[PDB]
Amino acid sequence: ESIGVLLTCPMNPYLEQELDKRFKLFRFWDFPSANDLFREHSNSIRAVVGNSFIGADAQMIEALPKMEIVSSFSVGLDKIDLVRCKEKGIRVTNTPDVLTEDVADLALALILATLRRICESDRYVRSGSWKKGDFKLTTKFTGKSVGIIGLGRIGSAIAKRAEGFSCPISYHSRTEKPGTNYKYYPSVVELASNCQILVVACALTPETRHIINREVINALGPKGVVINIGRGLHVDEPELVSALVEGRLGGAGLDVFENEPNVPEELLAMDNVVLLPHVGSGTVETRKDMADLVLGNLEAHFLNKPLLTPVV
Repeated sequence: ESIGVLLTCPMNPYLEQELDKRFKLFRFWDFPSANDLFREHSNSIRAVVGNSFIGADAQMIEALPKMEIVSSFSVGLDKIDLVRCKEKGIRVTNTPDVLTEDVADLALALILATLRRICESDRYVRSGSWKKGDFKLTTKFTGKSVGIIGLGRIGSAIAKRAEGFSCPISYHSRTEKPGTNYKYYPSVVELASNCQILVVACALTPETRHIINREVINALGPKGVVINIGRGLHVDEPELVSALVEGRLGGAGLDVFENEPNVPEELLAMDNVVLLPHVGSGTVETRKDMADLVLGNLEAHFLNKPLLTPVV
């Protein structure tokens, strides 16, 4: 029913419209600052709907003492104080599985767009330069070694697609995953040294922050490409730009950045990089599935029914 729900940012028009219809919706951006909401409706909010941009941090959790559930429009939880949520009896839900296919599809697209210079080729035709001569030769994808940081649902989905291109697959992190034929590497530097396409597909934790640093980038080398579909903090972003400027890294296919929607100016002029505005899950089909899952978790919670996709 008309229960107080806080929407952190304009995630999705259909989700926002249903929240306004089923619940008592508070739009976080209708308040000049966060304290304008906290001072006026501290106890009015029983649910928070966030995403990868604004979630539920320690300050927000403590400023809303009546909060019962965090329903995230995301698979990632790096914007939610999960441990504090468990301490205060707050449920948290996300949207697993429903965006695996689209995010894996975007990783494979960035690999092809970087290796085959498709976005550069498109600018080549539309600028009229094809009348002068053939476009430069590019780099073959089929058969190239793909190393995946994180063999979860999305990482395993990327590997399945690369196998159709006859790609050797290796992976890294935690403990060796059972039931895979991919090559396990106990370190990222050894994974990067033995692959030409390095895919970030892990969760953002203090452990995985800046997991692609100067040392891993130097191990990747000028014949390698970084593919980041995870979080911008997975990569030491000033080091990635520096290595691309100096030729220590071949290219980069980047969907996420440190301070979105800001993208470093140096990357804008490079032909060996492909830059997308965080479109991993941004399809009509997936965003509808994510929206219906967030609504399904809120409904089940406030009806005292078992949640659909709980994390804690």
